Amino acid sequence: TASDFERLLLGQPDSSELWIAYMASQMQVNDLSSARQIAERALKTINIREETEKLNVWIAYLNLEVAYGTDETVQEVFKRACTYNDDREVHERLASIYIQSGKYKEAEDLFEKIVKKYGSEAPHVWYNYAHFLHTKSNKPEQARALLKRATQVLGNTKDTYLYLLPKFAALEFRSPNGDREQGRTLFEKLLATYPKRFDLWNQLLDLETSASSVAKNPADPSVIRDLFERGTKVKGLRPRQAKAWFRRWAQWEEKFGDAKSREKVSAKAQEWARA
Amino acid sequence: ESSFMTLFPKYRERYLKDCWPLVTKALEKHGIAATLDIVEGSMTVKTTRKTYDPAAILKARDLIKLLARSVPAPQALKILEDGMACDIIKIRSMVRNKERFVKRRQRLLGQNGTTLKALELLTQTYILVHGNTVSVMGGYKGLKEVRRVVEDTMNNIHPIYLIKELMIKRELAKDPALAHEDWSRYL
Amino acid sequence: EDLYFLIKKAVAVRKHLERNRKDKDSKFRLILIESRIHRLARYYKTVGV
Amino acid sequence: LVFGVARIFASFNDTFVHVTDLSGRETICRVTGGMKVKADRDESSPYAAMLAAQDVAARCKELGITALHIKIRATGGNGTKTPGPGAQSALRALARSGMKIGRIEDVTPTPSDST
RNA sequence: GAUUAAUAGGGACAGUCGGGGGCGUCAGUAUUCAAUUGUCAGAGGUGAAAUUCUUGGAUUUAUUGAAGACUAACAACUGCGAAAGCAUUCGCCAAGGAUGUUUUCAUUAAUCAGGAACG
Repeated sequence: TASDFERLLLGQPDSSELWIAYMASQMQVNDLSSARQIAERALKTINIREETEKLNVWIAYLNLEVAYGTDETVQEVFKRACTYNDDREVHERLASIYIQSGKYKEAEDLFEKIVKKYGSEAPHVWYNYAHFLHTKSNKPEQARALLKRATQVLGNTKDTYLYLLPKFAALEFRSPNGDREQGRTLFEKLLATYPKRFDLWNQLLDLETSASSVAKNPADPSVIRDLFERGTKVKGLRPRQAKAWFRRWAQWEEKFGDAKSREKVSAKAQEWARA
Repeated sequence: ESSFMTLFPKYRERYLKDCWPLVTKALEKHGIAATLDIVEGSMTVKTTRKTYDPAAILKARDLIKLLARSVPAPQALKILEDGMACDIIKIRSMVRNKERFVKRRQRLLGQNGTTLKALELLTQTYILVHGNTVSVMGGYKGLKEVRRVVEDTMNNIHPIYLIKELMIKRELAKDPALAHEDWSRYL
Repeated sequence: EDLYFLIKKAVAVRKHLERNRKDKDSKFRLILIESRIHRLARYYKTVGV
Repeated sequence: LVFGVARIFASFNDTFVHVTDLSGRETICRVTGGMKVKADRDESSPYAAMLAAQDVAARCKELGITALHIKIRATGGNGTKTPGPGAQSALRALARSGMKIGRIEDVTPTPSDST
């Protein structure tokens, strides 16, 4: 009851989860105006340093304005939420909220807004938008076009360039509408422009030995073996990383079941250690 | 009739008046009229129809721009030469730090101007130091070279290194048997 | 009171640090106003308040 | 009295003379320092510029324009704002090959950003 | 029952000031990438050169689309911030300096071992 809620609030005023419980009881009693009243009571009486509780009240109120509210109230609370909190984070929360609510057209408008406003420094916004694209909008050509757009918007430093290119490629590998063949394109281009980057070689190795063809969920042992051969032939290997890659190959061939390839891995590890 | 014009300040205005008859009679020799405003501070050139040479208008524009750049009148009329031309190097945008900017511009000056005179003679060039801006004149090769010099000074490799490089440039260009290699082994 | 106006200016700069916790010069203004609060609150708690 | 636009891009290691139409879309003629003397050191030379200027002057008078309004620029991105001896000797050689000029305007891409 | 009101305090108010901070907004070029045309033999470097791009058209000429970056000339023997440092329009959020006041508690003051915020 409301008196029970007020007693637990005078006990714990900063408690956003109880705040959302009280206004959620107000959703169940349909008094959305008193729900707004409770939400702004949280926004006032929740203390200054509790940013996570503030953003919890905020994103709950955004859920209200998208579910039962209208366009004008959701845009004014979006403005107030970015005025009093982080713009990028409230934008991403409204984006995931649109993803959950199915409102995919205005979701796309918010996505182009946030890649305009905050694609300059966030790589994760392009990651989430390519996730949307390889999911329900189903435009992988638009996804790779916006990847080229991302290479336009960003600089060419190691983190942004050589992290959005493999994260996009991982999305290609993990989405059935994403074509792990195009993921292999992206990874081959990565290891072409930087063949010395054995952690990136390793990440390609993890991605192929994991669920590559999510349309039917195996790996592919032929190209597994070939890429492992290329990882053996590439120059620059320290013996620790070489032993780790031989161990990874042995582990995958145990998961496969081919003892012939297992003893091949052992013999080739021996002749590699011979130096 | 085609005009060029810019604006000078009053602390330059006095010297512009008391050096102007030299300037306007040299432009009379080049066949181009020129006037000075006093209530506003502008110099107005205009190509007459008796301009025998075409480049008179552009060289008069660079001339009046250097008069605005507060260079002395004899060198400012030495710009009238065929191969003589100016250049500018702004260095306040290149050095972000104020005290480091002051220190590196003083390092460019050197002790009593011996460094700038050594550069002047090594490149047959002219140097002026107007705060954040670098006015320079002379042959185009000297110009390219002294622009390299000022960006290396703001990059804080020392002008004694630079002058050593230029003297090696000079002698390795004067001997003819060595005429074409990458001589960075000698630098 | 003077302490009342000081703690008023203090809660104003606290709520602006809530608006943006990235303003470190304003956080420095917070540390100076809280030092003044500590000093004058002790010096006027000694008198009996 | 036909008019045209003669654009000039004279550096210290090459010189360009590139006449385009009055709007600046239909390239009438273009000749360089290497289509001139073709010596990679004298590729920006007043003499190569004289040769280039006579070539463009002959071809534009053959098309019958006989009057220009010269645009002049240099490496306005990062380097100097000052054009080349090719531009000097080219303007001299043009108006001493004989065509008359109205106004001349040197338009150079100044950055408000450089670094 | 309660002093001079301090030519030390702090505050309050009013007109101000600040390329002071943070956040959003408006431009400005220029660079790169993409497209379109006119291209049409080199271009691009250098002290000379080479690498490189170049009949699929480079370099060039113009027009757009995208991008990030910074804010020229004004710009200083200046100004602001304790310092790093600080230069586009506009707006907000607080704070800070100086001035004045017919404004107050009347020692609250000064210094730094320990320690703590910003590079």
